[PDB]
Amino acid sequence: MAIKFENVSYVYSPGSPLEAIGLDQLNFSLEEGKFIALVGHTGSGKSTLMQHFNALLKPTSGKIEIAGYTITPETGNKGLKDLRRKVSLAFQFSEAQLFENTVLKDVEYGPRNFGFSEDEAREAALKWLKKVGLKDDLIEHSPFDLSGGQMRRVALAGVLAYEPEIICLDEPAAGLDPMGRLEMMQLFKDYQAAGHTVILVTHNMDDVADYADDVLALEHGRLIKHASPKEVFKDSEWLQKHHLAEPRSARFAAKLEAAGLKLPGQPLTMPELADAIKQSLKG
Amino acid sequence: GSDNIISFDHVTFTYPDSPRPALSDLSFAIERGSWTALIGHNGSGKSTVSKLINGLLAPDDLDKSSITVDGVKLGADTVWEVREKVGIVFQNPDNQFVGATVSDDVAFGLENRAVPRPEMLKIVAQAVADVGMADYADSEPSNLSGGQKQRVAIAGILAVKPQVIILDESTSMLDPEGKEQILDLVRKIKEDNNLTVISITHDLEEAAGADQVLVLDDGQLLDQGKPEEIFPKVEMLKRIGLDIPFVYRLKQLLKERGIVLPDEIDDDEKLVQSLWQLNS
Amino acid sequence: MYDSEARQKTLNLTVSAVFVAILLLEAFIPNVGYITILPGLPAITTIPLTVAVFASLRGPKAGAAFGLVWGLTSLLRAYVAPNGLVTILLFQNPLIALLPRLAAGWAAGLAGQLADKWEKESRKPLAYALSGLLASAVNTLIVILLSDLVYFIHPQKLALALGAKSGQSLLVILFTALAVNGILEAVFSGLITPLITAPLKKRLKRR
Amino acid sequence: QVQLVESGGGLVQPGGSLRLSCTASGFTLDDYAIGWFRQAPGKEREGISCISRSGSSTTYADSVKGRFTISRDRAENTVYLQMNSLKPEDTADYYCAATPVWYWSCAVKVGPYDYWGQGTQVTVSS
Amino acid sequence: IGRYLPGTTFVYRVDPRAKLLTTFYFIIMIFLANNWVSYLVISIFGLAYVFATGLKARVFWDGVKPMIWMIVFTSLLQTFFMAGGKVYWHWWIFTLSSEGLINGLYVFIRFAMIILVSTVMTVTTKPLEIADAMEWMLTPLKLFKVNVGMISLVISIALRFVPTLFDQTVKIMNAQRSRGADFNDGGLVKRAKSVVPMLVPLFIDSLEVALDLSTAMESRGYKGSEGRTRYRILEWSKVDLIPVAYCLLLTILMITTRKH
Ligand SMILES: CCCCCCCCCCCCO[C@@H]1O[C@H](CO)[C@@H](O[C@H]2O[C@H](CO)[C@@H](O)[C@H](O)[C@H]2O)[C@H](O)[C@H]1O
Ligand SMILES: CCCCCCCCCCCCO[C@@H]1O[C@H](CO)[C@@H](O[C@H]2O[C@H](CO)[C@@H](O)[C@H](O)[C@H]2O)[C@H](O)[C@H]1O
Ligand SMILES: CCCCCCCCCCCCO[C@@H]1O[C@H](CO)[C@@H](O[C@H]2O[C@H](CO)[C@@H](O)[C@H](O)[C@H]2O)[C@H](O)[C@H]1O
Ligand SMILES: CCCCCCCCCCCCO[C@@H]1O[C@H](CO)[C@@H](O[C@H]2O[C@H](CO)[C@@H](O)[C@H](O)[C@H]2O)[C@H](O)[C@H]1O
Repeated sequence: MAIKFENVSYVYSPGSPLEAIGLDQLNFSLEEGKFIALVGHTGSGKSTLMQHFNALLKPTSGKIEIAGYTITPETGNKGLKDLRRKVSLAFQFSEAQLFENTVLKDVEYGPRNFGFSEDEAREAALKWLKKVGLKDDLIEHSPFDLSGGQMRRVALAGVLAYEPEIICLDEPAAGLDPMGRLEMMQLFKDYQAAGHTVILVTHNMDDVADYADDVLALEHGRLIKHASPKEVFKDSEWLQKHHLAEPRSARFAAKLEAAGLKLPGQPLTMPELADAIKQSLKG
Repeated sequence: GSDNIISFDHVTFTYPDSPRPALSDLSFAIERGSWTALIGHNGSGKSTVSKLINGLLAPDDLDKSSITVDGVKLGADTVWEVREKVGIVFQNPDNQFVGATVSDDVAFGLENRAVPRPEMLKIVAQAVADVGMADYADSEPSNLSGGQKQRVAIAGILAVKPQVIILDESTSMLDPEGKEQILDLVRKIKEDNNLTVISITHDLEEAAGADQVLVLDDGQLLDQGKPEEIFPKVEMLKRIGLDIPFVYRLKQLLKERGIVLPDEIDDDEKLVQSLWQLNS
Repeated sequence: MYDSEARQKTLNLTVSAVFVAILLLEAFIPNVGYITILPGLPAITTIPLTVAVFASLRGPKAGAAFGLVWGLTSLLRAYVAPNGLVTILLFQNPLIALLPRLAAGWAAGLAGQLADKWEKESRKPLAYALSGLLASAVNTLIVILLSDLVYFIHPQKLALALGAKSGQSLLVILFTALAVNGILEAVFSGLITPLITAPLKKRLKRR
Repeated sequence: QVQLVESGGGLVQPGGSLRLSCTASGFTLDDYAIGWFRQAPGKEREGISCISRSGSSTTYADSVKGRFTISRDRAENTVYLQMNSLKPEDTADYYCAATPVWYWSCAVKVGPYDYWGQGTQVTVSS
Repeated sequence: IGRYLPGTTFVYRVDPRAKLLTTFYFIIMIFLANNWVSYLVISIFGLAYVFATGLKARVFWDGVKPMIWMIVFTSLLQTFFMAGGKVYWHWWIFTLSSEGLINGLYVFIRFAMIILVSTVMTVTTKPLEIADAMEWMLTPLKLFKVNVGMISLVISIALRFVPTLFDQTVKIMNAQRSRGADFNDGGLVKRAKSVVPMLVPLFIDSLEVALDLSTAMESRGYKGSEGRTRYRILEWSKVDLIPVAYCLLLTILMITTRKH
């Protein structure tokens, strides 16, 4: 169900290292089943915000309303076990999480901790393993016998197998070759289609244009804009004055338009761009 | 015969644990002074090539294979000679840092070569400067981004003046501006030193700019040629599992829209001019 | 397969460095695995487990050297940052801080040589468990035995001006605590070491 | 640390031979890989030979290969170049250059060498 | 990273070997002190050092604070001597030798002094410098079957990865909590269980680190320790005399004000 940050401000203790950045009067509310992109230049607050979904870092002001839970500055760590069964964080290079004697046991781990049975977790891990494209003969290997990509899929299964209503991914395609990243985004789009909400924290603007439905633009612990990809990528002036990137097809739109081509609409994707080129060529 | 620095000849390699070869009768050359790229999918034999070029991995039958770097034949007695010639930036930015600071980390290779210390001070200063790291001359790697640590690796590689720099998935874990930083810097180094770059990558943009692109499929050399020659062959690469650079994709899509553009167009600027000229 | 002894020698160097880094982390940082029943009394460290992983990995002489490093850490710490009374009373001595730890490391490497010698994959995790066991047991036993020769016989510990009788009774409370914690730690360290040693063999399939 | 001094050039008859000598002074050659180069009157500078700080590795250009032989004399802090079967084309200015950043190898390129001598002139004709 | 702050006062100009040796030797002298004159001597010399660096008080309360409670524990355990609680006669009794509270003020002293000088070593010396000093100290082991070169390298690499492996150690913990792992719930029974989801990651990580480092190092020509020049050196300087005057005086004042 919809996420809501009520004047959420997170501040690190004053007079402490500056590189760890806080959150300042955050005010936004995420939709119940869409695909949200967390964007921002290095030093923004993505990593920090993302932990609030998880109740890893509780805010200092305002309230967070996620799943059925309200996370106030006074929320304790006792009942978090049920919020994390609903709201799951997927950390970066998560193949580092892997630790069990079998792949399958490590995938089952999540379910077990969140209250699935022996048989319940075994079946819940065996499903998502197939969903992330792992061969069957690797279900009983050690996670440490596998390649980096395979390892990463096992890492992702284990955080999706208990099917959380909210998944917050942090750059889950780092190091994956062109096609593997496509597989990754396809799997996450399918999970979004199934009715869960997906918050994707990424540096690739093309991923946002191709897949995101909503965008949280974060800068110095402040929300600077909150809107769809078509709206955020609309102004090259604004981005340049905010050190934010554009989808490469949007740059090619701008190269053609600065080179005076009457490309219609805002092309963000390569298909939309090719279409607008076709429509601009005749008439 | 056209002045190749590196020549990979009949190399087969089976990872020790694995049952099958990771490379099978692979032969290729590297034109001196070029920037060629190696690309491939799943078969990922390229992940094995860098550590073979410099000696960390041997071939399987040293009687049937032969690698040659800058006229030196890679062998037992010449491993270190060859490593002076072929320098490698590696994938993980950390875990490549030996020194407790930038300057110490650049100094490492000079130390290995017994460079008198007063020379080293000058050399480490010049390299760390050439990569724009003088603000972080004394910084600790735990306080440096991955983009910086890839620069600092590049710098220490530079100080030993190698004849060829291999980027072995060197941008793969970096933020895209970091990919451009590292790419521009290695281009600047290559021009300013008349070097050769071997790029081992899955950044099709990175390989789009290469003078030469070799395609590796299941441990063999599927195809090889200029990017303008290789990347238009959409069907071949799709079957291997490879994608193609943005320009070749937009051209193909325009074709599916009916608009046909030539293969020789291989550039943002070239294409912009082409569509410009069509609308008039 | 080119300059193989250098490949292995340099890998020895790096493995040592990362294990020293982990050892410093465990010793000077209050790790999560550091479980204590009564705060300020002798606790169960994850450090014998670390010595045991590295001793199985590399060997008896190397494990002995790592044990000496462990004991040098405890000695430095005992003078510079005592966690409890058991450190101030016993581990400011170079005999009690260094020899038991060096002994445990050597023993754990000897135990790991077993799993080296057993071809069946299941029977290696057995011998790794022996090494975690010895790394906790030889340490705790020889600390008690040398605390007996050094400080029990002559209850002039400079710990306090405790009556020789009172000093002995205090040392008996201490050694009983050491024995009880050591049995717990011996089993904790004997269970967990195979869980670490076998994944490491896996992640080390090449070279 | 550049004070390099070539010597032993001069006039010699076609088919004769002569030995150039590259000496350091104020520093030791062993700290430097040493390359012999040769610039003809209207040509560009041409790397012709070279030796590693190890002294184990040597490179020659195809022009001089099999006629010239380079050598490190540790005792005398010099590197010698031995030119035999001198042909009219070998006539040029000869330079020795030094760089520290290689121990196990050496390259015959003008670029990497940091310290040069002032060149001794070798002329072969009759 | 022992929180080394850079500075320009003479403490930073002393060669790290002299500083390490003076911190060792100063500790030794804290041990051979008994009479009130000898404690006044160790305290005048040590607080002389401390006010001579120039760090005011706030650095030192941060260095001592974790101790002060175990300090007062070891202080009251010592003041009472054997008794945990001296029920009989609660307060002062004698005149010529006052009470035994003065004895536990020696534990306040000894703690303070070893702490103070230890932090002067920690705060005003580079971690690689401290390393290089310890390596120099080990150089006499060359006469045995030892190689102080690889020991120095090990110490350097280790200290360089200590903060890197610490961050990774934290990240693994948060990832596992995000899978719903609990790290403070039950008794030791399962609190022992909960470590494997943090321990197997860290070693797997560190083994990969070691593999990549050896791969790189050999890539850059690492043939061993013998035969290679050294970029970081340690030069004695005239400033270093000041510690000698510091130490010989402390010998002279201790040995002669010491018990005979
Ligand atoms: C509310 C209760 C639910 C709690 C949830 C529990 C989580 C699921 C636990 C299943 C097992 C996971 O923890 C597991 O521990 C056991 C015993 O240490 C190990 O098991 C392995 O080693 C042990 C001991 O070395 C051997 O006896 C055994 O033959 C082997 O399978 C696994 O390698 C480890 O991964
Ligand atoms: C004070 C802090 C200490 C930090 C550094 C200490 C960490 C050292 C870890 C152990 C060293 C690495 O492991 C080292 O390699 C091998 C074992 O494989 C042995 O190899 C050694 O054999 C004997 C030693 O008697 C010598 O003749 C030989 O020259 C030497 O290489 C060493 O005895 C061991 O020390
Ligand atoms: C008469 C026979 C011996 C009596 C029984 C055995 C008792 C053993 C005495 C304690 C240990 C001996 O320790 C050996 O000797 C010297 C003293 O010069 C030690 O010195 C060390 O021990 C003492 C004990 O706390 C400390 O006060 C000192 O600061 C420390 O450095 C050496 O580090 C060690 O090599
Ligand atoms: C031989 C010479 C040196 C030997 C000693 C080696 C000691 C190694 C410790 C290095 C610690 C790793 O890096 C460490 O990072 C963290 C946070 O970023 C800090 O420590 C952290 O844990 C402490 C433990 O009480 C918390 O109280 C604190 O809030 C937190 O910041 C340390 O102050 C810093 O040093």
